[PDB]
Amino acid sequence: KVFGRCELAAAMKRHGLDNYRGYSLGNWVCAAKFESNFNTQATNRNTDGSTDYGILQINSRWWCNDGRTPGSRNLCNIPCSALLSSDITASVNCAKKIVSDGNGMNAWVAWRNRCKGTDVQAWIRGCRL
Repeated sequence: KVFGRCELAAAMKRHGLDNYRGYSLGNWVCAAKFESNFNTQATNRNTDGSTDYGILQINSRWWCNDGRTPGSRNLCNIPCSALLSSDITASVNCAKKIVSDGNGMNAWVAWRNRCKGTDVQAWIRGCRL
């Protein structure tokens, strides 16, 4: 499913993501924008073998099991395909574990290169929330 900007903002807030570990909504919506372009099915294969999956391009080396990343840790205890669903629940619950890991939203390289320190408030601007 390709979400619309305020449609995803409302789903992320609904899932506890507005201000989860201090990251206003705006940060999370800017992160999904540049990671996947709001598309729950987007997948990307990194140069280390692993593959990135879903709305928040969650990586198969640490966080989910995709059966083709040797040495992977599956810390969110989930098959990576649960992350592609049109229901963002699994993606949001995994992202909550990743932001808590010590480095916040810096885990997401497009958040720190493109979002971080921008008027992430603009990503939720005309929305009924």
